[PDB]
Amino acid sequence: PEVPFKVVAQFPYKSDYEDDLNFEKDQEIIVTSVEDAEWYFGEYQDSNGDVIEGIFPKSFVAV
Repeated sequence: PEVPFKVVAQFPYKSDYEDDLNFEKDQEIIVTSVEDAEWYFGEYQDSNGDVIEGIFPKSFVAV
């Protein structure tokens, strides 16, 4: 799927890491890059309106 594209959190990703983008279930993200075969890089507008970005596994979302 040509970058960028849209994905939906199948499951909640949560971690202690800064580079990581964490999200809840159902969260619509925009993938602006494929890091490696297991990881994406995208973003979304959180509750408070701030953009938050970072990496997160492909298996946690569906295109």
